[PDB]
Amino acid sequence: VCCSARYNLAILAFFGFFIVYALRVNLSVALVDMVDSKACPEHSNQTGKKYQWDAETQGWILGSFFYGYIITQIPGGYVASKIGGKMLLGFGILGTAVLTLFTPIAADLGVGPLIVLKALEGLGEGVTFPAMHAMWSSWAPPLERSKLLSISYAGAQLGTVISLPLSGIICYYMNWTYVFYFFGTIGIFWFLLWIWLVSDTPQKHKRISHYEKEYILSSLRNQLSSQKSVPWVPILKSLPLWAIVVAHFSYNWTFYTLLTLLPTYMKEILRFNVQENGFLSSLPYLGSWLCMILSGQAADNLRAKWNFSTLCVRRIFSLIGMIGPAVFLVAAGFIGCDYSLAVAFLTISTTLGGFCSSGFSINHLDIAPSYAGILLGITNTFATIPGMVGPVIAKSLTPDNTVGEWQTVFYIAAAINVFGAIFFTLFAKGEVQNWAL
Repeated sequence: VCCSARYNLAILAFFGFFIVYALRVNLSVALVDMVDSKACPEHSNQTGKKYQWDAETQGWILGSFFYGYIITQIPGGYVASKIGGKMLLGFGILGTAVLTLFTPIAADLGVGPLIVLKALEGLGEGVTFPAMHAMWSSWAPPLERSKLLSISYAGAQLGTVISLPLSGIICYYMNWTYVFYFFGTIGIFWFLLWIWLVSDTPQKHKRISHYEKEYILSSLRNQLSSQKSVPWVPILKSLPLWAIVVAHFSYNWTFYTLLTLLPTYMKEILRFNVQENGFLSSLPYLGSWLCMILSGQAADNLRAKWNFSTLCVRRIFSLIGMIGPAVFLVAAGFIGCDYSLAVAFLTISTTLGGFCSSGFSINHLDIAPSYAGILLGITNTFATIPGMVGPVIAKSLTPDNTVGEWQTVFYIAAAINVFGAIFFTLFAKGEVQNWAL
């Protein structure tokens, strides 16, 4: 029932991730109005002051977020597994939402303060995904993980879906600064709700029913660890974890391509101006969100009714969500000058990538539930490298900017995706490892 305690936590986490991603992606679409301004046959007021920022300054402003996001992944996961994930997640999203309120001031102070503000946002926000895994490690029954971790993380996709047009509408009807204030006060209200309505374990919940707490505890009974000391050497030497690391790296490289280079491909080759309606940039994330939810529910229905193994379901959904994007990404390079088919292939790739919300993205809990925060921190410290090294690759592989070099970039993305999917399918596991007991 949606009124349950675990599902209420899942809904509140959905909204938390929604708000944090809406805060993250609102700068790229509000930066256009705060700065001071041949393959296809060229298909194709405001208040406040404008800053003179070239492309390099905007790139360093936008990309400096991940340089803090990559630092507090493993420390955040460790602290979350030690003390609990509620306060870590709440205060991370609160730091993101309260630093946003100061962005109109940090901008006017200079590029230095803006880069520092984005790095502080990254530092505070890097701890939210490991904290959410370390929270579900005590809340999600083993046969309910694909549902809850899909409803929880589906906030990011709807977060972008809502942030891209709504922030533009706010910046059109009003000043550009009113984006940050609006999303910041919304994040503050969500933090006020999160502190009140959630607890980091079912035992520490003050409203949970007795039968539900007993159900959750007896389901997670035979999977929790009794070491109380993190086995770093078995974790690092475990091949089923490096399988998730390789898969997650490959998937984040492929989606960095699909969601940063492909809209740039349609601008520099198809001349499409990807939005062209405002909502065409949100449709891919919308399909991705819907597919995330539906694939989580389908994976859990499989594991519960049809008696599929956990490993078999992880393999199936990872193979789908990592070969679909690659296959539809290779074909997107052959599209010539058809902008509509390019947007269709982008949407089909981003939609089929929602299946991975029940693939490797949950396998951190299936192989080591009591240490899922540290495992997700480890797999996210590697997976945020494609988001920051990728730009160098795209800028060094397209000096002439022809269709051939873009096809080469798409081939590299697809090869990395296929290698990641095959490596995961080969070396992944779905049962709690012996070092996690």
